[PDB]
Amino acid sequence: VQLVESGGGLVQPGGSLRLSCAASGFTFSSYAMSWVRQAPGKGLEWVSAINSQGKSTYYADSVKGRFTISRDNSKNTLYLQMNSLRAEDTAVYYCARWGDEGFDIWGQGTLVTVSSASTKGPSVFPLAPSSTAALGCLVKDYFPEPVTVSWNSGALTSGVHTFPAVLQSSGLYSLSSVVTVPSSSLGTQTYICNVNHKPSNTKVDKKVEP
Amino acid sequence: QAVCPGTLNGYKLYERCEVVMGNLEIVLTGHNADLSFLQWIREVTGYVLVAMNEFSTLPLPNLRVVRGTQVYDGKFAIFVMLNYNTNSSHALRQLRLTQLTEILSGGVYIEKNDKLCHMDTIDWRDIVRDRDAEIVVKDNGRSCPPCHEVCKGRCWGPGSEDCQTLTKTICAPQCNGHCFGPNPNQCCHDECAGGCSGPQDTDCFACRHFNDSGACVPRCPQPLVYNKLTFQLEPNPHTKYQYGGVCVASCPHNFVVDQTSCVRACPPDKMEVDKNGLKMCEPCGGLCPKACEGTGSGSRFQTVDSSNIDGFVNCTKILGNLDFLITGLNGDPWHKIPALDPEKLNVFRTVREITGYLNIQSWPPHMHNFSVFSNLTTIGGRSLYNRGFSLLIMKNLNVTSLGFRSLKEISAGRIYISANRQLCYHHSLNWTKVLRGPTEERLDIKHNRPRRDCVAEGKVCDPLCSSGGCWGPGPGQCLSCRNYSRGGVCVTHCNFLNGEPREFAHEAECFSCHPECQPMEGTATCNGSGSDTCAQCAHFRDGPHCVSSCPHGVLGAKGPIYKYPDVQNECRPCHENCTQGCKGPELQDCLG
Amino acid sequence: DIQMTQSPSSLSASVGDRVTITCRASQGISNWLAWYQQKPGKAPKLLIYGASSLQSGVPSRFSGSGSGTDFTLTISSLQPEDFAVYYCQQYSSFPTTFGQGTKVEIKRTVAAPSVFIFPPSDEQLKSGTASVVCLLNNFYPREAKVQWKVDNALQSGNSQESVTEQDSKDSTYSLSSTLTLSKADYEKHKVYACEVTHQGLSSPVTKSFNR
Ligand SMILES: *[C@@H]1O[C@H](CO)[C@@H](O[C@@H]2O[C@H](CO)[C@@H](O)[C@H](O)[C@H]2NC(C)=O)[C@H](O)[C@H]1NC(C)=O
Ligand SMILES: *[C@@H]1O[C@H](CO)[C@@H](O[C@@H]2O[C@H](CO)[C@@H](O)[C@H](O)[C@H]2NC(C)=O)[C@H](O)[C@H]1NC(C)=O
Ligand SMILES: *[C@@H]1O[C@H](CO)[C@@H](O)[C@H](O)[C@H]1NC(C)=O
Ligand SMILES: *[C@@H]1O[C@H](CO)[C@@H](O)[C@H](O)[C@H]1NC(C)=O
Ligand SMILES: *[C@@H]1O[C@H](CO)[C@@H](O)[C@H](O)[C@H]1NC(C)=O
Repeated sequence: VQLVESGGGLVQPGGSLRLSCAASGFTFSSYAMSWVRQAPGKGLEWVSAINSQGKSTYYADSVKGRFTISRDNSKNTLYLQMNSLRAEDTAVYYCARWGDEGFDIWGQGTLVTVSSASTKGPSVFPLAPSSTAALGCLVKDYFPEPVTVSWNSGALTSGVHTFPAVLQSSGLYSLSSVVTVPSSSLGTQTYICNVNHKPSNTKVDKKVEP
Repeated sequence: QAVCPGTLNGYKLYERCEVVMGNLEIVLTGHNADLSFLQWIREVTGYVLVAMNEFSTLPLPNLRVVRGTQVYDGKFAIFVMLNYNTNSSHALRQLRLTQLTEILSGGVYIEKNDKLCHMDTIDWRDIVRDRDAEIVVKDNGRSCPPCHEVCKGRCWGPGSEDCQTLTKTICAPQCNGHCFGPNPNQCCHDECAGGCSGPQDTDCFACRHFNDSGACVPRCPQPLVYNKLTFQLEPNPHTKYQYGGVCVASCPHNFVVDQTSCVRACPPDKMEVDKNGLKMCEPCGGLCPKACEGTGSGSRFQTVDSSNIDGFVNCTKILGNLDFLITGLNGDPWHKIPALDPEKLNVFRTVREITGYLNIQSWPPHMHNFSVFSNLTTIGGRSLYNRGFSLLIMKNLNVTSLGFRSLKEISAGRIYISANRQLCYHHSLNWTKVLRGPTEERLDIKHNRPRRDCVAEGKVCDPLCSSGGCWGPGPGQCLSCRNYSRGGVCVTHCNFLNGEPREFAHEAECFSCHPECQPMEGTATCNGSGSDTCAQCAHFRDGPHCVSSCPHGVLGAKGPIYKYPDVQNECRPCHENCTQGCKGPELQDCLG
Repeated sequence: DIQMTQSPSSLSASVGDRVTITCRASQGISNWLAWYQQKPGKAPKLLIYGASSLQSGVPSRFSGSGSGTDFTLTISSLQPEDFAVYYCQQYSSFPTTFGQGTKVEIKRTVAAPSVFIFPPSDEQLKSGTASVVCLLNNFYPREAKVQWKVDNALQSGNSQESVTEQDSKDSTYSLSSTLTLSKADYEKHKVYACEVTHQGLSSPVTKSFNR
């Protein structure tokens, strides 16, 4: 039982965006669905709901007249057609299922970013050891958020710390994803950091150590 | 396909059944008859009749219950007689009824089966639930083997695996004759029609009402359920349909869901529609789509006559043509057809689409307009009359107005309006907007009443009518509304900030505000047809909806929903412990 | 509408302690409250529906209570895993409303940081920019000061810090302060240092490098 959001990127203010939530592992056709948004780094806000059939749709006051909730029960997808997008709409948009009681199953959330700025892919630089040892990846100058940085295509997880990014002096974001390994394992293991900035379709695999 | 019907009257015809919806009757069956299909049969609603059969064994190893609702000779649930051949050595010698736990009603008859055995060893009273029923098991096979040591003098066949297990016991007067043991605590579940394995709803040998996947239940899972987030009834994601006495998630091979039960065919009030893979019977809300043959070329009938006319009742779309000739209107006495009753022409007040043409050369003298063809909106013109005509209205002496109130289109064909010397309003008509493509030359309007003579008496369209013209007199007989449209009638304004039935607008068409909105003054009462689009609730508000009363006893997924109204008439919820409902929010406010 | 006000906003407690979260609703709501758990960068997880009713396969330590206005969420024995922000949800009224959340974090033993310095990437310097990263792996409490010295000169107004959330396993923190310069100013100096002063350090630690 899972939900998958899609389409949440970057829009210019006044823009438009059709979010999409792919339902699987359950009878999507039988459950009333909802969108819930979360502006960084604040609380939860119900944004819209839809009838199982779809006959009845409800919008929260902030979003009314702008967003339009829909669903295609055949394509097993749900939609949020957001229009006349205000900066105040930048949030992570969760698509959630109303169970018998409560929102039992939720998707991963897609991040919409209302901004006049254009997209810039990150530069990936190696943070090399030593003087346990530590190594990283500098994911410098990028826009918008988010970037996902994995290690050894996921094979490495323990002692890893992907830091929260910081908006710089420039209109650009930057983060560092560091990993702490046992001192010995330096002339032993290969460490590759895999960075992905979806808005700029940037897919960088940077080798650290060898 | 678990449930199948059973024969009533008592080569070979077979049903690979599980539950037999009626009687299992095996009469005059060969010695070399393969009975593998009977291997899935567990329940028999009626009776089991095994008469005059040459097969050496009857194999029903899953047969657990025989309801005996229908009984053979008005006495038996199991009738086994003459299953032997007088000269042939081939005869019934064993009954594989190992799992036969009970017979709900009816008796047992097992006689004159010359080689059938082990029946005298069986305790029929441990099976036969009916206290006053008869058990006749004499005149069968002789010189048969004793019941194998592991079967303590009770067996269905000689084998160690085929013995009769005793399930019946003495019941305490707190069980009402339904128990798994003698102790007063050992009573059966309310939904067992008979005996027990244990106390739970699953442990039943037969269900009193329904079988929702192992558990005997009274009700098949409810189709709608109150949704707390949506504040209304919503399709239940746990819904099952009544296919026989079993609860089924999906309806079987070509079976349409209706109300809550799996049905063979759709009722007249509803229509077959696919939605989420399942075929359901949606209500029409009045008239359901019906298709009638029609007249003209290709068709049997020539004109709408007194006899054929009745075969157009409730018909919304005609799969052909319509011909109104003098022969059908005045009646043909050569083939003894009477004259057409004008009040019988009112069967076309339901017609919306004609696939082919509409030829009207005759019409009653007191009927001055084609008012019956009011609901007619579109004319296809797949089949055409004369030179290629879709609309033909000629030689109609007593027709004053066209009366086609809601006609919007005529897909293909040619117009013919001639010799209707009393007809007006047709002059103003914008045929370019009605007929698709070029109307150049393919428009025939001649020898009717001229505008000069129409205007002189006052025969002109309403001031509320558009440039496009009109169908006749009054605001209703318009083609397009200048301002707003009511129920087809052109109006100046909808009842927005005044008036008895309050309205709202959509594409210059007035629709009334939901009965539950409070009539607002100096502002709109609603902004949609919904019970949720109200400006204010005239009674109570259950979340987004204006309701007649607060939810009180409405079943939800987690049980009944009870709510009370606020000082501000809002449906606030009752306390969890209020099992009957409440006055207010406290526990002291619980109803009972 | 119904306002949901959670108390406290931040909560600190040791592993094993009985953690309590409150929730008061502006108007009457009966037992129509849901409780959510939101671990960093993840979607909320439904813990309690009803108001006391437990969701399938949610650890037994989680419990709910209350009716009408005041509510409680209780964690029998606080676990390292339990670190997250907790939310309220009224579903008795339209719109459905949530609380502001209660950030529950682990009060643990003092843990000194592992200081690490990282001199600029040659590829970065190729692009004409120099970033020196300072890493403070696994420490507690989250309060740590980091000074930047470039040729012993205090470099204030060119560095950015960033701290990870509490650890799911060891309940620690990690800080990343970065001094950024143009390849110019960078070559114009040699000794670059980190002056880390933490509660778990008697003396302030310095991790330096030379160009
Ligand atoms: C209720 O329905 C089920 C399904 O028809 C019946 O159980 C089946 O019957 C036999 C004996 O129990 C088994 O071989 C099958 O595995 C069962 N099927 C399923 C799907 O459970 C059950 O006997 C029915 N009747 C009652 C009174 O419970
Ligand atoms: C054609 O028209 C009407 C549709 O309403 C049907 O007549 C109804 O018959 C039902 C029972 O069959 C009665 O309950 C109603 O009182 C009748 N309605 C009216 C308005 O009189 C009629 O059966 C339809 N079908 C056919 C094939 O004639
Ligand atoms: C339609 O004709 C009927 C009688 O045939 C008459 O009662 C009615 O007034 C007419 N309506 C018009 C001309 O719109
Ligand atoms: C269709 O005809 C029925 C019966 O005369 C009437 O109730 C309905 O309003 C008509 N609909 C239209 C759109 O003309
Ligand atoms: C129309 O029939 C009427 C009676 O309905 C009759 O009085 C009249 O003469 C006929 N129409 C004519 C001749 O224009």
